Amino acid sequence: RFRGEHALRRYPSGEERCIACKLCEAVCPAQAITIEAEPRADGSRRTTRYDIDMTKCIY
Amino acid sequence: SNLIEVFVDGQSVMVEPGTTVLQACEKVGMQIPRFCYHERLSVAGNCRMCLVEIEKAPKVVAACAMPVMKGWNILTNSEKSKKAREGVMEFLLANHPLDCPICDQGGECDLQDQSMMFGSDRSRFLEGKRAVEDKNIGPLVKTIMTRCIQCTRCIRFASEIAGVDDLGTTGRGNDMQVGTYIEKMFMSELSGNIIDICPVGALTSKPYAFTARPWETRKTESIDVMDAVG
Amino acid sequence: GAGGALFVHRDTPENNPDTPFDFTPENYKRIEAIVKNYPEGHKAAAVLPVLDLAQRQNGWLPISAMNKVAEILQVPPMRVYEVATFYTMYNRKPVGKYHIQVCTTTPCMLRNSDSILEAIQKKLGIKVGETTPDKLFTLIEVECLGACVNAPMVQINDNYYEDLTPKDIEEIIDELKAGKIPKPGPRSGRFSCEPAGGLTSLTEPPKGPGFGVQAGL
Amino acid sequence: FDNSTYRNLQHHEYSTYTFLDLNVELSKFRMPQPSSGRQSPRH
Amino acid sequence: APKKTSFGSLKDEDRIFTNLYGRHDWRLKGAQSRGDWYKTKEILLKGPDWILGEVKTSGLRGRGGAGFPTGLKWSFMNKPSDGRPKYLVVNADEGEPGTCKDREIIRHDPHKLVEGCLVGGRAMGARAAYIYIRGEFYNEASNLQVAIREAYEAGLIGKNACGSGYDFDVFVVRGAGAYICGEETALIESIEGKQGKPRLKPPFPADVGVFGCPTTVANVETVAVSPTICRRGGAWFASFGRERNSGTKLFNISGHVNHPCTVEEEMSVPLKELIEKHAGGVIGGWDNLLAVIPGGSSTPLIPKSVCETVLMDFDALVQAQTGLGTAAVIVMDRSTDIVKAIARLIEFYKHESCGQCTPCREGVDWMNKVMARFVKGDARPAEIDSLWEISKQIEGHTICALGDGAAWPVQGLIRHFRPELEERMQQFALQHQ
Ligand SMILES: NC(=O)C1=CN([C@@H]2O[C@H](COP(=O)(O)OP(=O)(O)OC[C@H]3O[C@@H](n4cnc5c(N)ncnc54)[C@H](O)[C@@H]3O)[C@@H](O)[C@H]2O)C=CC1
Ligand SMILES: Cc1cc2nc3c(=O)[nH]c(=O)nc-3n(C[C@H](O)[C@H](O)[C@H](O)COP(=O)(O)O)c2cc1C
Ligand code: SF4
Ligand code: SF4
Ligand code: SF4
Ligand code: SF4
Ligand code: FES
Ligand code: FES
Ligand SMILES: [Mg+2]
Repeated sequence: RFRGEHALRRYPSGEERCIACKLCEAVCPAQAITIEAEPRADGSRRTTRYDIDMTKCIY
Repeated sequence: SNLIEVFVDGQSVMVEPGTTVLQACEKVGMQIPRFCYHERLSVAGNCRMCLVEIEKAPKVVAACAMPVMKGWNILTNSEKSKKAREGVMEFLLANHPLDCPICDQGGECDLQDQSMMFGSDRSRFLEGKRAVEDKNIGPLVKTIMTRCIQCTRCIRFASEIAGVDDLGTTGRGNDMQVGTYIEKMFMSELSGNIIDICPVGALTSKPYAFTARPWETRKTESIDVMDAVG
Repeated sequence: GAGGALFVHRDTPENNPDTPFDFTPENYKRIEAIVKNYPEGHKAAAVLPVLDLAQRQNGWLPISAMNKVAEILQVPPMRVYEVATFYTMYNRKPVGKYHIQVCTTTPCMLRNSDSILEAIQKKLGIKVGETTPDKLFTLIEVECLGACVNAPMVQINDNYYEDLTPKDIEEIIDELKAGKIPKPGPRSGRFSCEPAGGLTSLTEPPKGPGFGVQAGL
Repeated sequence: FDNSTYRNLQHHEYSTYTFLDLNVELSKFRMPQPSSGRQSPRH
Repeated sequence: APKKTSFGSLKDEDRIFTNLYGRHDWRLKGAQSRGDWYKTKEILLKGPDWILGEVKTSGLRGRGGAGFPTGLKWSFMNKPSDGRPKYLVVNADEGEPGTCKDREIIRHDPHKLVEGCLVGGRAMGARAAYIYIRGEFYNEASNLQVAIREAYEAGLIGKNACGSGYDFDVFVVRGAGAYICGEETALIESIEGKQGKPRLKPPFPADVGVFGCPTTVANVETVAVSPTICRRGGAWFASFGRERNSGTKLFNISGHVNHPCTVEEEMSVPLKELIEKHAGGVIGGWDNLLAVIPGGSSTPLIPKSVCETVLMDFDALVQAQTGLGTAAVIVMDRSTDIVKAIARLIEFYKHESCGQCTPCREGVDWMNKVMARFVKGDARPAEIDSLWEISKQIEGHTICALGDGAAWPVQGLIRHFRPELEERMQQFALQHQ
């Protein structure tokens, strides 16, 4: 359960898991996450910006 | 003059004849849950989310389509009204897809908010859900029909406000679907309003897709300059 | 269970807006008579009979027939599409020369309608959604036909064949595909909704006009 | 008098257009229809 | 000996539909031979108030299945005209499983229905009559058209019907395979060229009906008895049956009986007597009886323990928690899979829902899936209470009464055969680990 450095994960096929719902951005108590998104070239819902300020994060 | 007296939770209200139960309730600041009723569109009565209990009446009435009668005592927060709301919300959510994180309506959804405010907090639906195929009605309005709750708001707007009779329903019961039955773009100078009137993510803006969430946006009120209507 | 028929139309070489369809002059006169049965401000009321007439003349309903009806009655085509998809007696696909419909509802089901269904399936070699490769027989399951008393009952081309046993429907199919017209009704020497034997009522002769007319009239 | 035979045998000679032929025949016995004052609700 | 307490045997002279089995010519000549279209002019010249009074004092209740008092309903349409025409709409959809009475009425003596249309229109001050016949009843509709043509040529209807100086037309409209179109408002919508979707009440059809005009929807059996009631009077009809259950009735007995048939009998006849007299008794003896559906698929089923003394009227069957409905008897013996029959009925209702309102459109399909799983036995016993609650939610929350007709059969099944469902789930669990 230890909480360390952040990472973004993939499905077994290699496709990203993140779908730009921005729930993490909404809930973050330090406002450390910044997200931008748009439809990908194949129509998928994906991010174009996913930034975490680690000097703002309270982990 | 011709005003009659009705009671909303024991409070006397004087209203004009032909006033519906929903309007009498909002005369005192109580907003009844709704999905198919729009105040600028014809009354439909199909969703059944507006059902309320009238005192000394065994059957609940549809507040959106029932005219108030003299001496009536609406009970907007009784056990029967709450149970009717919970049952209707359960039926609405039974076949709804788990699409909220990928849905553009998320965060400003009437289905979500009214489930939070008037429905239950869990499911007892143990079957598989339905899935309908998508429709193409032009480059402006994105269509994801599986999310449709069959409100029929878009059909009424198209017929009455836009004057275009291209929208309707095909099939019956569970299989009933909203569309054009053929490949035909619903193109109108007012077509983009069906996105606003649709309470769910079934009809959404295609240029806006996936770009923002409602809690993020800052709202500025201004005037349109694209014509002289203002 | 599931329907099996889609309610979205996709254009096909055999079914497109430019598919040829037009009423015959006799059918145009019949349409005039149908329309003249309603108040002058409401001609959309004739949508159902005119659509049925188009089906009777053509056999089924291509999208061109729906557009033709909408143009004839000055109704938006979407309303005609709605009506055509809502009512199950409308064939939006071609069917066989004889449309065999068997009731599978509980009253019919209780009196062995599965025997009739399996007899038809074995005699024709098709299931409850398919069509004979000769393109003259089609088999489907319908709900309740309103003739529950005679069970199992099968309706073919708007005719009722009642009190069926597997042999009865088998010979009906044989003489239908032999170019003959089977006698509609029951096949148990009953020819009505009467009891199968005895005539437990209405045995005395019916009486005349003024049998029990009240006084002062 | 007798209850021997069945009297509904005629419907055996009914074709596809019999109903509409009867409607056409009866069209000359009706009364003038009322009018809503329009040609359609969209007029 | 006034106030009869034992009913169930009326002879032929007191029967209305004397040509029920079609043994006499149905052509106008047979109807006149049997007393049809007799002294209709004098009745028409008695005024609408007299006819409404006869129908009221006769205590006749709607034969469609709701048992609404016909006199009050027909007097609802007795207002002064305001410019709009007035119409009478005769219901002939007949979509209830187990029901075949209207078919026989239309095919075997349609002149009764035509004259009932005339007298009802006169009573209701209706300009014309629309008969909405089931589309599958092609031959019946053709016979009705032949009778209508004969009446038109004989001057019985049309311009100056009989000698009353009253103008009245009859029109026959055919549906296209939709059970929901039997509901009065859905029927009106289907007549006007729309989908057969019921509309909300109020307004009632007496104020805003077909074409937005005042109209009354009445079952064909209800309409076809009004002329004879006028001729023989309200009292003769009100003598049969119990109080508030007056008159006679057509009964359809189908299912597991030796000789299924349709007969005319006095109302309050006991179910056992009717079954063993007109239907030849239950197949394999009365001790082989499992359950009986008294009034069509929309009425809850009752076990054999109740069919020993129950009467066939509205009030007694309501006290038995099962309703009278359309008086369509479906008999199921001890060899019947009772879960399968109710599941098939729920599948029928799922295929017949119009989809308009949320509770029916979603919950009936949900109940269909649950019952399909119940038939095999995959579920758990808590799902029985879950299904009860689902049916409760659907009932009373829908636009029309089809939600009621879907919810009630499963409620009756759960009420009277819960051990069967429980033991079926037990068997499935022990078979599939
Ligand atoms: N004949 C058949 O094959 C079928 C019969 N049914 C039966 O239909 C029954 C339910 O029918 P509903 O019409 O929905 O019940 P309902 O009670 O709402 O209506 C019955 C009649 O009474 C009239 N009525 C009722 N209240 C009125 C009022 N306050 N003012 C004026 N008129 C009023 C209605 O206009 C209607 O014509 C069911 O119990 C079922 O048994 C159902 C399906 C098929
Ligand atoms: C789903 C549904 C289907 C119905 N189908 C019929 C029908 O086929 N024939 C009929 O006479 N009534 C049918 N009814 C009941 C009608 O409301 C009834 O005909 C109407 O109230 C006439 O009233 P009456 O019984 O006084 O004649 C149906 C009701 C419902 C809810
Ligand atoms: S936006 Fe955040 S919460 Fe949403 S899917 Fe991506 S990482 Fe998860
Ligand atoms: S429309 Fe449906 S999927 Fe989208 S946010 Fe609302 S409830 Fe969730
Ligand atoms: S698309 Fe939207 S407005 Fe139209 S029926 Fe569906 S939920 Fe209602
Ligand atoms: S209860 Fe069913 S049939 Fe009746 S209006 Fe609602 S969805 Fe349609
Ligand atoms: S808001 Fe009244 S039924 Fe939908
Ligand atoms: S159950 Fe077969 S006709 Fe009704
Ligand atoms: Mg929307």
